[PDB]
Amino acid sequence: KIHPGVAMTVVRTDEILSENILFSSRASTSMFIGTPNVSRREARVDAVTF
Amino acid sequence: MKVQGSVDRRRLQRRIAGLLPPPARRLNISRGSEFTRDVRGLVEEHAQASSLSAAAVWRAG
Repeated sequence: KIHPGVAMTVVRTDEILSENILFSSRASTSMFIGTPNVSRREARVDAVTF
Repeated sequence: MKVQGSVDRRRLQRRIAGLLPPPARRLNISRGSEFTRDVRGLVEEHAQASSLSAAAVWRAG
């Protein structure tokens, strides 16, 4: 535990889980909705995925 | 005054009508419907192993 010629600065990142409050004013965005679909893909020897 | 000059258009229309339709995909969904016999068509898989009756073979295809 001799002190070497140099000293060191240490950096470390710490993280915190939090609960947030969000506010969003009235009629602030307009949305355009299109119709949904149904599609077939990847039929295997036992099953079919949609 | 209608000179026969090639294969009749009207007959080939009938024969290409059967080859045209491809397999169905991409059906759109309506909760106002919430289900359709059309969705069944897209979903059904329509398999083999008939019952050996004279018509049950034809019904199954």
